[PDB]
Amino acid sequence: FTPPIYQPKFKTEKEF
Amino acid sequence: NFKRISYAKTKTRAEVRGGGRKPWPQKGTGRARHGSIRSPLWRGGGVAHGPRGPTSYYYMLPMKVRALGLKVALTVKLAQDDLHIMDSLELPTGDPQYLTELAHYRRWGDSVLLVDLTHEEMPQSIVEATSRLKTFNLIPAVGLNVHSMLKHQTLVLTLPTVAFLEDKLLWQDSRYRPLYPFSLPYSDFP
Amino acid sequence: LTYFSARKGKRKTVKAVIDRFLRLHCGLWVRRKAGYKKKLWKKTPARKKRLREFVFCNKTQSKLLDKMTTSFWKRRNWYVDDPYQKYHDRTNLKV
Amino acid sequence: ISRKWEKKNKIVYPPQLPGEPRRPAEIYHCRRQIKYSKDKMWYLAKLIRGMSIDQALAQLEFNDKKGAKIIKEVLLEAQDMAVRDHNVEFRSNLYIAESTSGRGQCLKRIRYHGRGRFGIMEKVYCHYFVKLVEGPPPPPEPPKTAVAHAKEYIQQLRSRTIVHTL
Amino acid sequence: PLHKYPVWLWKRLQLREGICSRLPGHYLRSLEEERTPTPVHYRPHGAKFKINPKNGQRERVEDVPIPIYFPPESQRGLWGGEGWILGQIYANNDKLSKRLKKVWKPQLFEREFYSEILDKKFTVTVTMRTLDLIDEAYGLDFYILKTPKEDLCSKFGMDLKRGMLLRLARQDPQLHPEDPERRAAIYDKYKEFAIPEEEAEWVGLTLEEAIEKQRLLEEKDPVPLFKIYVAELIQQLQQQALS
Amino acid sequence: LRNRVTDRYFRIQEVLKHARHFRGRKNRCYRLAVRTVIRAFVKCTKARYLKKKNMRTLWINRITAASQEHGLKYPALIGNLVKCQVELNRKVLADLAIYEPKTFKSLAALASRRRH
Amino acid sequence: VKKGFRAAFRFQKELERQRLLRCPPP
Amino acid sequence: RGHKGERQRGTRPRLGFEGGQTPFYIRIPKYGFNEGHSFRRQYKPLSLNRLQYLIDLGRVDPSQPIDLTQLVNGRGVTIQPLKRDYGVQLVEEGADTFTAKVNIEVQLASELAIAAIEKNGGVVTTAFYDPRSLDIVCKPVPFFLRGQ
Amino acid sequence: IGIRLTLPPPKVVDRWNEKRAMFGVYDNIGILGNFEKHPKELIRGPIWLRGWKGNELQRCIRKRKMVGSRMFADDLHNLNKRIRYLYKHFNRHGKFR
RNA sequence: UCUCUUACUUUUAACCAGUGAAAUUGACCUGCCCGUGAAGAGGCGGGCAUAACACAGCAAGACGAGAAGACCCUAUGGAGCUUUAAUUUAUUAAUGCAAACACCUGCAUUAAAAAUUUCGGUUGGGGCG
RNA sequence: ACUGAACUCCUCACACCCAAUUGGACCAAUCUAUCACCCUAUAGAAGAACUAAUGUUAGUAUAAGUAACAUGAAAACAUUCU
RNA sequence: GCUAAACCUAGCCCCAAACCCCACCUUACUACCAAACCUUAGCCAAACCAUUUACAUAAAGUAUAGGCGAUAGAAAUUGAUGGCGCAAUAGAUAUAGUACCGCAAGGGAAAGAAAGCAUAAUAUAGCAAGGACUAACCCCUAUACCUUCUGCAUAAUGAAUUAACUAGAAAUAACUUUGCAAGGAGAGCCAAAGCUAAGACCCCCGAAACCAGACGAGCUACCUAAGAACAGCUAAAAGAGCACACCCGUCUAUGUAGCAAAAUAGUGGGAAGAUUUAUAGGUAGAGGCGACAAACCUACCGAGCCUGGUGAUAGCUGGUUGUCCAAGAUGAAUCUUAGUUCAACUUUAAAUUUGCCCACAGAACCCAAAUCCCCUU
Ligand SMILES: [Mg+2]
Ligand SMILES: [Mg+2]
Ligand SMILES: [Mg+2]
Ligand SMILES: [Mg+2]
Ligand SMILES: [Mg+2]
Ligand SMILES: [Mg+2]
Ligand SMILES: [Mg+2]
Ligand SMILES: [Mg+2]
Ligand SMILES: [Mg+2]
Ligand SMILES: [Mg+2]
Ligand SMILES: [Mg+2]
Ligand SMILES: [Mg+2]
Ligand SMILES: [Mg+2]
Ligand SMILES: [Mg+2]
Ligand SMILES: [Mg+2]
Ligand SMILES: [Mg+2]
Ligand SMILES: [Mg+2]
Ligand SMILES: [Mg+2]
Ligand SMILES: [Mg+2]
Ligand SMILES: [Mg+2]
Ligand SMILES: [Mg+2]
Ligand SMILES: [Mg+2]
Ligand SMILES: [Mg+2]
Ligand SMILES: [Mg+2]
Ligand SMILES: [Mg+2]
Ligand SMILES: [Mg+2]
Ligand SMILES: [Mg+2]
Ligand SMILES: [Mg+2]
Ligand SMILES: [Mg+2]
Ligand SMILES: [Mg+2]
Ligand SMILES: [Mg+2]
Ligand SMILES: [Mg+2]
Ligand SMILES: [Mg+2]
Ligand SMILES: [Mg+2]
Ligand SMILES: [Mg+2]
Ligand SMILES: [Mg+2]
Repeated sequence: FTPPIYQPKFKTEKEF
Repeated sequence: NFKRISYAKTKTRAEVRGGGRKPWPQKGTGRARHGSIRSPLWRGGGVAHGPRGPTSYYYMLPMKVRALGLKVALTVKLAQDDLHIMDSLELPTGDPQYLTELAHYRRWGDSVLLVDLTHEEMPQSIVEATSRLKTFNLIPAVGLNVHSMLKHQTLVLTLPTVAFLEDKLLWQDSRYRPLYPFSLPYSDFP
Repeated sequence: LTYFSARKGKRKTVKAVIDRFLRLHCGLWVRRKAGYKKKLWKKTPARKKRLREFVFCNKTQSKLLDKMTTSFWKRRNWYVDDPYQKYHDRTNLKV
Repeated sequence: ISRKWEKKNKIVYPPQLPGEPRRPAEIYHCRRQIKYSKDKMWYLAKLIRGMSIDQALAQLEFNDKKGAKIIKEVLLEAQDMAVRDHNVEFRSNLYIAESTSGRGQCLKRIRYHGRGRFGIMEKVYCHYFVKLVEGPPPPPEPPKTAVAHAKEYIQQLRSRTIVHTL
Repeated sequence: PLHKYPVWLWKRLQLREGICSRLPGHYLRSLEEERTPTPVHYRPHGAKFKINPKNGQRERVEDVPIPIYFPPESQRGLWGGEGWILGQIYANNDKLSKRLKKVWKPQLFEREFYSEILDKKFTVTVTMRTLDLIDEAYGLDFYILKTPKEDLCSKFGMDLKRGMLLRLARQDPQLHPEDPERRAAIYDKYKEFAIPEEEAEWVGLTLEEAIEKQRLLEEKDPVPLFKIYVAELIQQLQQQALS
Repeated sequence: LRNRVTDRYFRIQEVLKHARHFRGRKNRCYRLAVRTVIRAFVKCTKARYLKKKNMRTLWINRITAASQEHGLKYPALIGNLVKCQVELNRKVLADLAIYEPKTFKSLAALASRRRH
Repeated sequence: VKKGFRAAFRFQKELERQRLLRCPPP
Repeated sequence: RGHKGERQRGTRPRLGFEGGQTPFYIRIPKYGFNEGHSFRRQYKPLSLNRLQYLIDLGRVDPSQPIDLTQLVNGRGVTIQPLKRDYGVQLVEEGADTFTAKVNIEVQLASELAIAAIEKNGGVVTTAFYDPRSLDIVCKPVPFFLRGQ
Repeated sequence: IGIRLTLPPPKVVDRWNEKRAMFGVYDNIGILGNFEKHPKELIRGPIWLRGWKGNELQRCIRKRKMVGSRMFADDLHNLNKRIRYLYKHFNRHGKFR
């Protein structure tokens, strides 16, 4: 088993 | 180049901040293998072969070769009619405009390298005239060099400077092997 | 060998070479034959004579030794009564 | 970003000579950053291309897609500004010369998947552009008849040369 | 960047600043000066040169001291410069064998010593080397007063040294009271080691102890400015009255 | 970034201009365009042999048609013209077949006569 | 920004050529 | 760099390694060719040819005693005390054409060189110098600047 | 798109400022001044490479030797690591032996 | 469960409206048969077929997609385990000898516990080399 | 018989079809010296060139407008009902 | 015409110089009750590994040391403010040690001023082009690229695509060009034409690991302290029966980027005990804990995690970026056959003089094809 890797939250929380 | 010391330096992957841990395991992730986030392949990683530290470019041509270069420069100026011998650098006035107009009238180049024997004995008038000029540069005899001789279109020498240069440059011919640095005492060397 | 020492940054000499080979200044390397002191009782006189001889090295062997030693070992040495003084130079060598 | 569509309304042509056909009026309008996929908007834009303003409004009023209401608002605004500012005499004398959808500036959001894995959602935005040209809608291109189509064939036959020779 | 000074000179620079600067000169010199301790755990070379048998040439020889570890218990005792040897050995004393960590420890004894200058008996953990050194010095007091700080290598030893030196400097009558003849005899016997009391006060003090001593010496509750201004006003009024 | 390439735009354009008439992403994406442009240039080079090969085949076909119009076969025509020392080549013979039918008729008659 | 002037000037020349082709002067 | 293997990887073995076979420079027995080399005394040769040449060109004055200092000052010989040079050895080469009357001090002298020197009416003496004295003699001015 | 769309601001170089005008003066201080001063003494730069040149490994060894005691802690650690790495590279890697 | 499956309901489904991913992806203008070929062809040879496009199904092929799969072999690559593999006893436990007059230091010997390190090559499928 | 190559001939021109490796002639862009002062020249330098590392970062595609997700009903929007 | 493209200073790099109110150790930021010091190891090199290696100049890589081997290596003595830097994927990680991730140690950002589509879907046939053509297609020719291989369209590897970034660092000895020349060199060094100076030449990413020092027992294993829960029926003081809560996880189906990095539905085992469970505390990495399953110790435990040594090492895989021309192809040893060294071959430059082909003559007794050798040519 290989653990999942989470991408940094800032990338997907951006707003205009 | 011999005076050159380039201060360009980059960080190798060792010196870039962080990058200790393996970003993700070898296997199973489906991603490329990596060992640190600061390897050259990564954005923000180290530079694989960059400029490394302050680097000197120092090297010495044989002093005979350098003296020969001075001689060749002098011969070239004389042969190309860019060399002018003055009895002295004394000027009627310390006004730079007088010096520029004199050069223009005598059809000297846009740039003139005036040479006088020693720093202390240089006439005050010429010192004042050349202190305010950019293309008329006044140097002592000990400062003469190929680079400035070439940079300046015309070379102005005084008679004492000519004698001094002849002596110093001809001495390189007809000298022994150095037994020790010429700064040390010799039987006949000032 | 060490191309750049950690203390001086210089090239080092492989002292195993110095303990085994003589360099003649011209560029030749002299050596003893291997086994010249081993089990002589079972070697024929001709073989012993061949083994007791000082022998030159190949061009490639000489090049290897030159690489493995530094320029100090490749200088002119004016020793008092060097047995190899005459051999230090070549004579009548065409190419 | 680009905002050339807005500028297209500000170009002033030289006054026309009396012995010159009356230049039809042209009104460019746009709505930017619509919360709608440009791919879905494209169908509405294509639907109303080349139709009269009234016909386009009628078609959009009875369309179930969300983009239809937005396009209708844009068309009504375009009609209003055509009358007020572009010297269009009749409101209805306008046809959709150009209507297209463009990509907008989108936002990235995370979609959580089932095993600690995820996807990147795109909060998609679209632009919508219209050009309204004054005059009746140009007639639809007539289907080519057998006569014309055989005429084309015979022209191709006559065009034949003796290739690779003197 | 680069530091203006080498990092190894930072302690000396600090000594030249602050209270450490106000410390007395003789104590600062005692700290600064460093002398190699007497060889204890190694046999020193006889001479500075030696004919090495391999090539028969005269080669310089140096005495490189063995690092000695002194556990804090030694500071409470008198080990005659002896300590722990924390080193390594080759199993069976052949370099081609395994290399093993080895600690050599001194044999420590508990002994009672009488100090003439202090007129006190001390029970001190000691080594046979220390006993031999005491014998060579002809007594504990002589050993303490002769052996320098480096050779003594004991905070207790240096405290004994300071006590004895202070006793000698003050000629303290507390040494055998009501026996002035005996006290004079002792002081005469140990006369050669006497030093000024101002110096005997700072013998064997660590840097922190010296700093605390200096701070205590130079701590003064600030004088109220009332007193200073009254003195100034009286002085000025005296000058005005005179003029 | 002491030295950075500043011409990459023009280096890319040099290749892309040759791919602008391709299909799909081969005319836009340099990675794909460059491979196809190299293939296009290699084909262009190798096609100079096939052009000459096909022209002669075309000439032979046309000469065969023209000679069959007169009862000759191409081998007979060519061989008999050679034997009569007429050194007209196949390009010229095809041109004559197309544009000078009476001259080609004369040559075919000459070839048949020589044959007989 | 990349230091240099020649690439920028080349691009300006290409832009000028394209402009002349698209809107050739009368 | 080639294709794969240690040579493309940049990790080929050290110089003199022969792939595991006992290397040539190790399979040859040790012999005392250079034993004590750094303690052997070395004497720079001074042929009578060279001496006559120097005298003829006036770089060595025969009217005064000729010692190692005069030879070095005339640049007739280069002494390297640091390289275990113990001085100058006279060499018979050029004896048959030596015609100079000279008082020369050297460290070694061949019998024939002595014969030539003496036949021309001169005197030759072999004088020893320890490394320190030799350094001072060869380069006196630096020594005088040492202030000792 | 890796091309700037505007010409960069003009770069004006004064070929006759004092530095350029007097460049090279006293490069012959020795041969024209009785060798009192060597030209390398005219070199202004790091103390450990004034009048000296070497590859990176030699430069790092010299830097550590001459100013190593004055270096900051992490700079000195980086220098020691660099010397170790360069030793390994120059003495164990390479096409030639 | 099956012979032997059927009917209905819900979910799913499909259409409409809203919102909107993931693996994947050299480019693809992406047919069938036989033959060939790095030995299994959409792409090569010979034949056959062949306007262009959605939508829904299927899972025969794309040696289909997922983890530099599973299994096997190699590396003077690791690591674990066991020992009558090799090397040690630093450390403890015993003793002995000195050393201090129970405790402790040094030196030996024997153990316990461990520690470090290695696993030559060529051949051999039903062996015992 | 003819057809049939990059063989050969013909008109013109020629350094212009191997892996690893090796020799050589040029050279983009950048900086420096000195020029030019227009967008270059002669030189000195160097983080000096990317169709390829399950390369790094960013953008945008494909799969795909697909998989998937969501609001019990009416109403006076008070409320009632299931 | 959309998305976008671009920009220049925010700062940074390398040198030089200079030596730089109140609250808070209790659960930190809470007004106020009776004790420090102690060899680094190991990776790595030795092609394993075990001793060993691996934490001014000149003398000199010399003396010395060394499984005398890899390699290590003196001293006597000598005396010594600037930028051919970066310019927002660069330069500091830095707008910030912030956001965010982690229990913790710890890790640690981003950013400011073309591609993809649409205008305009599509036409028989096919690496998508080329030769062409009046003409887009129709005709004819044409088995993507890279890498790895004896040999790849290969149904072997890699690649969706664009932009940016991303990989040859140096000595010994040569050769070339200068200088001077039996001397050269700005002490030391070399010298039987040498010496001095310059020019040219030695990559990137990737393990599993090992060791040092921290951090972890809010999960889980076990334990300590003091708590709590266990309906109903049957039975009577039960490691009792049935069976709720509760705990578990037998079997089946579903799910398999899922509701879920182990779930759902049903079914099932225990359910007053060796039970379950809240709270706080303890045991720590060659260690703990273990009703031994190599189980568990913060989702990936045959030995945790983080930082450092560390740019570990990799004879192994992958990658290695302008143009053009030229020469260029199949034995020995080796813990060695996935490698290397020598040879052979190969390339360059140089010297001078024979080289290949080659008939006649010639080359063995024992018991065929050919080959070797060389006058001529
Ligand atoms: Mg690091
Ligand atoms: Mg950085
Ligand atoms: Mg989750
Ligand atoms: Mg490769
Ligand atoms: Mg190989
Ligand atoms: Mg829908
Ligand atoms: Mg088939
Ligand atoms: Mg296929
Ligand atoms: Mg379908
Ligand atoms: Mg595999
Ligand atoms: Mg032909
Ligand atoms: Mg040909
Ligand atoms: Mg680069
Ligand atoms: Mg690119
Ligand atoms: Mg890539
Ligand atoms: Mg879509
Ligand atoms: Mg689908
Ligand atoms: Mg659905
Ligand atoms: Mg090893
Ligand atoms: Mg010294
Ligand atoms: Mg940054
Ligand atoms: Mg575009
Ligand atoms: Mg493939
Ligand atoms: Mg493979
Ligand atoms: Mg792929
Ligand atoms: Mg707990
Ligand atoms: Mg109950
Ligand atoms: Mg029960
Ligand atoms: Mg249990
Ligand atoms: Mg078991
Ligand atoms: Mg098991
Ligand atoms: Mg874990
Ligand atoms: Mg590596
Ligand atoms: Mg060729
Ligand atoms: Mg072996
Ligand atoms: Mg191998």
